[PDB]
Amino acid sequence: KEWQENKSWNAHFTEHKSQGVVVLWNENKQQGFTNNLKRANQAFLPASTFKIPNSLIALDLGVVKDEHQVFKWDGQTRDIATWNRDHNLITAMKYSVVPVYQEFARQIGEARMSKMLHAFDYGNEDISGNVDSFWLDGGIRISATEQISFLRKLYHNKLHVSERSQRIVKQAMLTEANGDYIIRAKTGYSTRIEPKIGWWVGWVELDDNVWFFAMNMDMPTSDGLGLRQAITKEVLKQEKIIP
Amino acid sequence: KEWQENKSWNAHFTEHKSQGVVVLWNENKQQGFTNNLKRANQAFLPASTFKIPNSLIALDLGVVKDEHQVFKWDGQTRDIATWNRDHNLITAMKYSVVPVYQEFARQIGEARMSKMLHAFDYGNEDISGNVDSFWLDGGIRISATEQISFLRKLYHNKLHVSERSQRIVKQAMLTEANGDYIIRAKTGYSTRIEPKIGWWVGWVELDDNVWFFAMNMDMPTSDGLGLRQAITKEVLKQEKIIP
Ligand SMILES: *C(=O)N1C[C@H](NOS(=O)(=O)O)CC[C@H]1C(=O)NNC(=O)C1CNC1
Ligand SMILES: *C(=O)N1C[C@H](NOS(=O)(=O)O)CC[C@H]1C(=O)NNC(=O)C1CNC1
Ligand SMILES: [Cl-]
Ligand SMILES: [Co+2]
Ligand SMILES: [Co+2]
Ligand SMILES: [Co+2]
Ligand SMILES: [Co+2]
Ligand SMILES: [Co+2]
Ligand SMILES: [Co+2]
Repeated sequence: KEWQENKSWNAHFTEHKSQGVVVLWNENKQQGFTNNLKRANQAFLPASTFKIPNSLIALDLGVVKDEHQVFKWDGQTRDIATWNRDHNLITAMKYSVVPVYQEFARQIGEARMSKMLHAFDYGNEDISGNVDSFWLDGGIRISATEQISFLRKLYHNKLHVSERSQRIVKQAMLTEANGDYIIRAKTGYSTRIEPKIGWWVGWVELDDNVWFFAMNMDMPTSDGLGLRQAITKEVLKQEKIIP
Repeated sequence: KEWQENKSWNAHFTEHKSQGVVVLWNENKQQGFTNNLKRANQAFLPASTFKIPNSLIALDLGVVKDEHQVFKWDGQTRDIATWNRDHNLITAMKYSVVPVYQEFARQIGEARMSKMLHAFDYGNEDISGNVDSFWLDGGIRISATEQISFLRKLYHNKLHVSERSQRIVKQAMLTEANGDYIIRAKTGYSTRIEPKIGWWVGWVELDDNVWFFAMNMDMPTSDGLGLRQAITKEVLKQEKIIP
């Protein structure tokens, strides 16, 4: 996988006063682009972007039966209001409801977790730390370019889980759709261990191609979180991928 | 299935110089609403809304392998320019490419098609006419209320085809998605037999409920086609289903 540098995209980071990386993979051409080859390959904690593999494993093992199964709020009031209510896989992804995913992780267990992440070739494949938080403050790392490798397999149903688990997760990833494009993606925010960064990884489906993407950026406070999507879209617009 | 009448929705037809019906079903409450009870139960040719069951049958029998298989343009130039190109299941639904679905129907054949439509309880279950056009100018008829019953089964994976088939077709029905709702639906326009009518059928998925919809409206010319979605959405908005 060759990655071409296109530094012009820095204008969209510079302009919004930020630092980060966007990586793009054109599936038809089998060609990648990024504004920063080095940061493209730097490995960070995935945080809530871990919800993709975690969902896949939970489904494949039967921890999650289907996307309608309800995970009842455990009654503990937390900082984010949308977390304080019953959820299913679709809403748990949408609102990035960590407790629901920590419970999945505990049920998966560390042996099946580790074996699954080897099968997925996910990041550095290291789950050291708590079984229910390693992807937040444990030993797992993944780079932007590794997110794309992982996501390309998901897209083509090539991960070592059932096709059904893959289709369900790609349904749960649905973020936006209109008559020009479909975006399936997952955000994240790694606060718990420096450096604080925001992630957005996914792809955009066109009629006759797909463009995978993974971006991360410095995120000292929650106030810049909207820039994850906003900057990614600025780059997609520049590259004529979306209107 | 009980239906309440709500005549106030007629203002959205009237203001657009139109006549038709919108039928809504609230899944959590198991209640239906419509502006016109009679027309809600009046059965019409399904035209392009038949691509939903046709897709399901074609996938279940392996006539279509999956949503990436390419159906090469047959080289015949037709009125609608988007048809004169290669397609897959996703784009063939999106651009409502009749000739791709006529090939499906020919390969499915009369005997399996009839069995499938009985299994589906699809309208009057009658496939009289050409095997490659009966849903356009043959004997099959379905009402908007019957479209809802059928779609509810699809939603719940209860049709007598594989779960896989139903998931692929629901993916292909994807029309719009955002932070507030997802719409999965299919348009149609029945022109070969009077009365000329436009259809839009599908559902809207919310965080905690799903609202099914089926609408048809008189359509003397193609210049009114956008009203299908526009009127439906005005109903949806009036009922606070979407903002
Ligand atoms: C993901 O990275 N998460 C979960 C949630 N996701 O929102 S988003 O980034 O997908 O929009 C909030 C941010 C992040 C965290 O979970 N970070 N915080 C914590 O887990 C709390 C316990 N220490 C703070
Ligand atoms: C569906 O009902 N079709 C196919 C295409 N539909 O687009 S939409 O209604 O989903 O937006 C065009 C309209 C319709 C027809 O096929 N209509 N007519 C015919 O196929 C023949 C009679 N003139 C050609
Ligand atoms: Cl989908
Ligand atoms: Co390995
Ligand atoms: Co190892
Ligand atoms: Co190793
Ligand atoms: Co493929
Ligand atoms: Co109105
Ligand atoms: Co169900």
